[PDB]
Amino acid sequence: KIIDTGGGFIL
Amino acid sequence: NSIIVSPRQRGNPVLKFVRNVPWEFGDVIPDYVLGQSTCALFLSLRYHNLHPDYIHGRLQSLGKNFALRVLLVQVDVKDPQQALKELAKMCILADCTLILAWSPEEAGRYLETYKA
Repeated sequence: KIIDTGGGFIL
Repeated sequence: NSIIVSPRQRGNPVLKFVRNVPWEFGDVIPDYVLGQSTCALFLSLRYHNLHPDYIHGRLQSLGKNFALRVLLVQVDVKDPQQALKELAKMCILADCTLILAWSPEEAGRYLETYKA
């Protein structure tokens, strides 16, 4: 999905 | 030892290329602990636009607990130059290494290699 959480990385 | 990653790093498909070495989620300040004083931080740049400063606020949190500090960068954006420049300035002051990958597999490789 598109739920970019946190951690220097696209989600 | 056999790595320690942050559960805040789950999802990230790079973990899928961490195949040649054993790794597990642990509660640690950096993104990946590779040795008693070596640690890395991942910043996918593309995400770097979507709310940045987090990488900056991420190195101050780490402070100085690990000797070898390293920044794994996944070049997943065209015309990256500009950012790399201001990220590198940050790393000299932070005295941590700047590493460049371009795929989720390549960075995954960079992890098996630092524990190897």
